[PDB]
Amino acid sequence: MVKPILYGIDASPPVRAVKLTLAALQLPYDYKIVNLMNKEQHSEEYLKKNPQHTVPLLEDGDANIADSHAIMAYLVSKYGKDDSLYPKDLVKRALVDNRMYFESGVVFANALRSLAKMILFLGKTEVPQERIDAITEAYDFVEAFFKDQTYVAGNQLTIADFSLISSISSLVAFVPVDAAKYPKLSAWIKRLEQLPYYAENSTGAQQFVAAVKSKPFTV
Amino acid sequence: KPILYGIDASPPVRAVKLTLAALQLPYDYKIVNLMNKEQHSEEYLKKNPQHTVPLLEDGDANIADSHAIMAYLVSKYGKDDSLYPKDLVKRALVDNRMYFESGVVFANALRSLAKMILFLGKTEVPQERIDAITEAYDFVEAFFKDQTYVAGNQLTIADFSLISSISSLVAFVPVDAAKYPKLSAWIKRLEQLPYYAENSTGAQQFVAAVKSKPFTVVGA
Ligand SMILES: N[C@@H](CCC(=O)N[C@@H](CS)C(=O)NCC(=O)O)C(=O)O
Ligand SMILES: N[C@@H](CCC(=O)N[C@@H](CS)C(=O)NCC(=O)O)C(=O)O
Repeated sequence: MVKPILYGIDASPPVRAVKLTLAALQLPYDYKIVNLMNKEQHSEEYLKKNPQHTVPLLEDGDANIADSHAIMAYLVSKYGKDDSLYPKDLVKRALVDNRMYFESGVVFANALRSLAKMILFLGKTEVPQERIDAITEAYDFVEAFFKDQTYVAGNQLTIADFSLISSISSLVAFVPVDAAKYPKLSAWIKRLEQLPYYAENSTGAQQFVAAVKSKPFTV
Repeated sequence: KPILYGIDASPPVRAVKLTLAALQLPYDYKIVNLMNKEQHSEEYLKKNPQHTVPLLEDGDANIADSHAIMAYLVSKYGKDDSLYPKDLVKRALVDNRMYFESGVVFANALRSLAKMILFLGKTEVPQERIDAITEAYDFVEAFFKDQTYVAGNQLTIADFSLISSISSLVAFVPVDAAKYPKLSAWIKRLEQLPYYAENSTGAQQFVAAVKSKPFTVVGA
């Protein structure tokens, strides 16, 4: 009976996407803190587990999986007692995959990580307008995802919603979501806030926001 | 036949083209010229509001994102799963490497620089954009260990994803074969595939487009 181990810290958006998924699956697991501020991802012990020095990492028995999106797909496929969260139908799965690849690059790499690195790590107090533009571009794209639908990848909650909420709920540290401009995006956030296990995201999202607010900058 | 929307110079388009060739799946190819802003036409925006390529239409289905498209293609049309294994541990590694490509390689290192130079008319590139490329090469060199592919001992769609972007990044930073012997050997391995010209043709066009827009790098 495998109980997996998750490595991470709650402030990290992709770690929170995996925390939401584990909670949705009601799957017990051990959680090991990798304090990124203590540069703990660069330890010799952790670099053996993950040469990319990133979190989250999941150890599942003898398996070692990095990347929140790979981890979430793996978790649902192995332990999911239905497949609503990651449907087996190929066209619907492709939409969930598409939305997670979108989160990986357009949201996380291009908008979030870039700006967070500048502010939280490099101590910059001025950032170019393009870093703010990356954020509003992401919001604009996600607003358009909804159409006549409730969630980012269909009419059911999927791991793509967990992926995208983890980062969008972090980006609001930099640019709050204008509810008038983004009504569908705002409603979707409100909907997810009502999940019984949403604190697996909101606690760390609030920590991320607090860390960002303590490092002011101009543009 | 499936329909693929793209242009050969685009890296993620070329990852899909490689996949289609590997699968021997005939398709209609519709060229969307990005330099002429054809992705912003009323008709293309209807098909894909993100105005991106590649886009695949298959019957009444629509799939965007090269990595989503490739996984779908192998799972739907592959005669076996070698290019995208059904085993969950093996699949997770392929997924991991494609997610890595999408963010660390494509969004962070390639698209950033290419948009600046090719589309936005900038000639001054911060040293940070060059650092983002060498970081990527360092990460990929480390994937191999004793294996010959990025996601295990057999060719997978993760190889097609990473070669499409790495073969474009050399426009900016040629791969030092002394520093990156495994990455170099892997490129040479893929170059042997009978259908590799589905990547090399457009990669050369990408390189040519970059050489036509001279730039300098700024920063210690
Ligand atoms: N998109 C990747 C992101 C992984 C990532 O970059 N995690 C950051 C924390 S938000 C990290 O580990 N930074 C530590 C480092 O790069 O050294 C995923 O979904 O897992
Ligand atoms: N994550 C996507 C990237 C798609 C993408 O950014 N495509 C570029 C071409 S390299 C594009 O369509 N640019 C046109 C635009 O954004 O308007 C994938 O793997 O397919």
